[PDB]
Amino acid sequence: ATLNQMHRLGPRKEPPKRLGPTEGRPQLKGVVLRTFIRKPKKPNSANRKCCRVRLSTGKEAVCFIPGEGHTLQEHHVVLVEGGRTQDLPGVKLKVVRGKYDCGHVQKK
Amino acid sequence: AGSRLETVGSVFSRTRDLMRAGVLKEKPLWYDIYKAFPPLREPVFRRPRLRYGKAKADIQDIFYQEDQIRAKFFATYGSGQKAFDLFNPNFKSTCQRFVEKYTELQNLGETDEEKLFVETGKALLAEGIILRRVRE
Amino acid sequence: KNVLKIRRRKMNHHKYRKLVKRTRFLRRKVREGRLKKKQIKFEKDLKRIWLKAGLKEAPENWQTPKIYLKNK
Amino acid sequence: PMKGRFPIRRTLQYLGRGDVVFKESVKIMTVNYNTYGELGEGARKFVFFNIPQIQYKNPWVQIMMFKNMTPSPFLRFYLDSGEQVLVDVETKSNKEIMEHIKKILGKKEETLREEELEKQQRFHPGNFGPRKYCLRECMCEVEGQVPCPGLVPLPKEMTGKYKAALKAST
RNA sequence: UACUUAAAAUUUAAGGAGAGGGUAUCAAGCACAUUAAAAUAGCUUAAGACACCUUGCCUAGCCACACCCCCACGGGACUCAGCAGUGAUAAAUAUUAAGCAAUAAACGAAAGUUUGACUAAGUUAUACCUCUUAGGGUUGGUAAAUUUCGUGCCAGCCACCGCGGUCAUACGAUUAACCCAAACUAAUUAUCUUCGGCGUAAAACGUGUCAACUAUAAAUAAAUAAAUAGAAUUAAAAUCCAACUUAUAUGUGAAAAUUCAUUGUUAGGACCUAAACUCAAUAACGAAAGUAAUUCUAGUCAUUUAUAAUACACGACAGCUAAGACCCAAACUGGGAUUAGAUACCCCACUAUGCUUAGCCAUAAACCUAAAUAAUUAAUUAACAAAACUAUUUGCCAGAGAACUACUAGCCAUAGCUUAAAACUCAAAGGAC
Ligand code: FES
Ligand SMILES: [K+]
Ligand SMILES: [K+]
Ligand SMILES: [K+]
Ligand SMILES: [K+]
Ligand SMILES: [K+]
Ligand SMILES: [K+]
Ligand SMILES: [K+]
Ligand SMILES: [Mg+2]
Ligand SMILES: [Mg+2]
Ligand SMILES: [Mg+2]
Ligand SMILES: [Mg+2]
Ligand SMILES: [Mg+2]
Ligand SMILES: [Mg+2]
Ligand SMILES: [Mg+2]
Ligand SMILES: [Mg+2]
Ligand SMILES: [Mg+2]
Ligand SMILES: [Mg+2]
Ligand SMILES: [Mg+2]
Ligand SMILES: [Mg+2]
Ligand SMILES: [Mg+2]
Ligand SMILES: [Mg+2]
Ligand SMILES: [Mg+2]
Ligand SMILES: [Mg+2]
Ligand SMILES: [Mg+2]
Ligand SMILES: [Mg+2]
Repeated sequence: ATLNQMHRLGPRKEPPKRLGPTEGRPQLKGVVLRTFIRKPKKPNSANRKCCRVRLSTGKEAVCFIPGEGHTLQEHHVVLVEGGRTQDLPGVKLKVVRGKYDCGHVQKK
Repeated sequence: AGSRLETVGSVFSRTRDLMRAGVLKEKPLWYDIYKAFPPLREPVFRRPRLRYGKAKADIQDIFYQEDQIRAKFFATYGSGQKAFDLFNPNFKSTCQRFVEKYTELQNLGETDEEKLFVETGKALLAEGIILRRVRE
Repeated sequence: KNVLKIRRRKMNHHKYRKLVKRTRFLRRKVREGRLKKKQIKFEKDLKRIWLKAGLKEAPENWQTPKIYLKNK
Repeated sequence: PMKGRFPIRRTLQYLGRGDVVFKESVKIMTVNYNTYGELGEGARKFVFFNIPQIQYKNPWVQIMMFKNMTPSPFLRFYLDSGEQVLVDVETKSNKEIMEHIKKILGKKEETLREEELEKQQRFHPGNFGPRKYCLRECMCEVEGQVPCPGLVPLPKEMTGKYKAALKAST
């Protein structure tokens, strides 16, 4: 672009930073609604443990539960955090182990 | 260990550099000779490029003043029936004798080209040279 | 130079043309209603002007032109 | 590569090299120059190289330039009194034009220095406060003075916590 | 605070050199002007008006707000956005504390009095500082550092690339190392922001003309090869009609259907529909699209040069509207073959349509995939294409797909064109060799 064209337009317009599943917040608190299994998109093979939750904002999201074995059930309370599960498409939230009803993984 | 880079610098500069580096401990025998009696131009690599646009070479067409007279003689009489001998360094052709006489008359002060061309033909005719005015 | 990018656009346009053909009658009714709402919005915007200016009736001999109807 | 011809003209150092600071009377400087010709070459160079420097040092002066309106280039200054100073810059180098206008309508070096000193009259080295305005924020920074309690803990007897305990003890 | 008249601090009102968030799919606002007999018809705006959305900024500090109704006569859902504290809510968690001793403010002539300002404390790894203890994470690559076993595409793991189906340095447990350390790791947020590009990768607009700026500096142009429009004209080959005439004609790789209302000849007649061989191995004209059978008429030409849209005029083919034309070609359709099928490729027939005259439509791989203009050819090989490269002006581009899409506005367009997003998905997509 010419110097006249750079002057008439100025600095590049910056698209706004749209928020993610946590809505620009470190964590959210949600109530478990259902516990189910999700299948990782190929080339991976597993039965990943997930749960649906109703977040404090009022929306409902799918959250991956990390660790080997959880005791979560419906009506439990959990603290979710950000971070996508790479193989699980659409799962953009995770549960925090050791907060509210969710507990630390039982060591073997 | 050497400098096989013939596109940067020259054989002399690369040999100068190798000795400064410390890799070449003995001067080549041709080195001091080049230092004392170098070439006119440094032998450095240059990539030939084509000329583009309106760039042109600088070569003068070699045309002496005798050629104006010689062109007329070949158009009027062609090449002399006597054959050119280009091995004799002092050969005098029929056309060269015409141009020598044509010059002599012009020194006298004749200003008309037509006068100098028809008078020269008469002079050579007296000399006995066989000039054929071959239009063909 | 392959034509792969042209083939993606080729399929999108082919499928889109068949979608419009299937729902041609529905799309016609959407348009006639979108134009009607477009006309009402035009009339209301003209009524806002004279009412704000303080007139209680539209200027004498004025009838809002119907500009979106099948006049041509 | 910086765009345009002579990109050095678009540097703060070049703009600050201008030496013509007009007197307060000068309000407008109209520049009439011709884009084609031989006697106007210095004028064209003056608009190219010098007009930016003049505007940088005289932000409140209106410089308006007109092209190819007259046979010869000239400069006309409009003063606040209503006087009009016409300058003829034909056959004159751009440097010569700058020197001419500096002499007739330029502030002297003495005047400019005096204004600079007056501007800084209210800054005092002894004054304490924020870094933007002062050298030192607190007297604790000075050598020999009691240091800041955050950096160096104060003696117990100089602390309100300790003094309060004694008053209760008394 | 001074004088009978002047120095400040602090404000208020009317303004304007310049600067000042986002969306142009917000493009028009609709009285937003001037004059001063009261007329004139103006004012703002692509150099961004107006509309909408978001946000405290100018930081020794400033601005706005003070239960709500912008305001607060009034009305109402009737007061901690003063200190501490509570309910609810939230990922978010300080004392319902002491003193007016210091400074500040208020009052008083004053000794003085008052103050949840403030001072000194309480609370909290949020930060810094001094000490003392040691914990936290990591160990496939990027990136410092793994022993053994268990598991066997399961259980699990990853910021990216990826790991796990029997010897897993990548999972879990151990072992040893590595990093940081009173912290350590996770999530969230913020800090880095245009002098780069546009033949083939995103990107030069289908074409030209007129403005205002920014640049440039010359004084010409045109001067019968196919621009364009109108009228007239016609050689070849078809078609129709007629005479004569084979028995078949037509068609394919081979067949079938079709046909004998055919076929072949005509130095016979009519027709002027449609299209213009050779020339053309040419490279002209025109802004582009486009234009080449012949003749005649009208006609291209000077702005220094580049640079234009929201205006104007054009714009292959296909398509639409009305009235005509019709030799041949031909979507569709019907008939015949082929094939597992053949809604096709091949055969035959015949429409819309290609033609004229009016109007619309405004799209092309509208592509030399090269914006225009003026220089230079050396002080220059990413690859390929079409050698490199400077300057000027405008346009355009900012990972891929979603998307020649949704919505918006304009349009003779109505299954349309131009304008043109986001969610969401992916870690690539793409160009050359
Ligand atoms: S900053 Fe000076 S005493 Fe703390
Ligand atoms: K795998
Ligand atoms: K208020
Ligand atoms: K006090
Ligand atoms: K093993
Ligand atoms: K491990
Ligand atoms: K381990
Ligand atoms: K092309
Ligand atoms: Mg598609
Ligand atoms: Mg929209
Ligand atoms: Mg109020
Ligand atoms: Mg309140
Ligand atoms: Mg109050
Ligand atoms: Mg409070
Ligand atoms: Mg906190
Ligand atoms: Mg007092
Ligand atoms: Mg792990
Ligand atoms: Mg790892
Ligand atoms: Mg492209
Ligand atoms: Mg069929
Ligand atoms: Mg037909
Ligand atoms: Mg187009
Ligand atoms: Mg073309
Ligand atoms: Mg299209
Ligand atoms: Mg569309
Ligand atoms: Mg649309």
